[PDB]
Amino acid sequence: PTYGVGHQPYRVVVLSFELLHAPATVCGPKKSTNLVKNKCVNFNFNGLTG
Amino acid sequence: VIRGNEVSQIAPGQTGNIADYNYKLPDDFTGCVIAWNSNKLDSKPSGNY
Amino acid sequence: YAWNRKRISNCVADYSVIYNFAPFFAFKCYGVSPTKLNDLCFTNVYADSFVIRGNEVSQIAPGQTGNIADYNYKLPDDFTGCVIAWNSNKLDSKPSGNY
Repeated sequence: PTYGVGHQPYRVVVLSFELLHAPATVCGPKKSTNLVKNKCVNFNFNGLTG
Repeated sequence: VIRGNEVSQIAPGQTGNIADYNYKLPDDFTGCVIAWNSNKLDSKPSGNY
Repeated sequence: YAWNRKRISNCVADYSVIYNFAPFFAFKCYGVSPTKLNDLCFTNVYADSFVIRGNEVSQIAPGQTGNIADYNYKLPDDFTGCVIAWNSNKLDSKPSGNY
């Protein structure tokens, strides 16, 4: 504890996300909506819209 | 847990001591790096070995 | 106003030992990367030493104005090299005042 401020310990947490074509096994708290077809609308599938 | 001189070494495309022998980030890394000081819990008067 | 300038010439410089010598946050370089100073090598190395206030650490930059950079120590507009800055609270502080 008597050292300088540049030599203090640091707790480092490394979090990495997989961004591939795999289905989303684990992800965040978002709400899903019932599916309808044959209309000019906006969709949202696994994080990507259109 | 590492020292405060190697916080900048946790980066893609970086070399040094920790980045060259201990923990190397990939060149296509997608994620976040979180670091904060732990002087209250990771310090001893006789030395933390 | 009277900052020291030390000329370093005709030796071999190992730049990996600076981190174990002073407790500084950023090994702030401008035109070079810190970890590739061993492979390439320069012609001459200059060493300067001064102590300023905490509000003028950001004034150590090319193309900067203020009080230090306008009357005391102006860096050139094409400056390259590394700048080392660390605090001296445990070495240059007095209870009556460091005058």
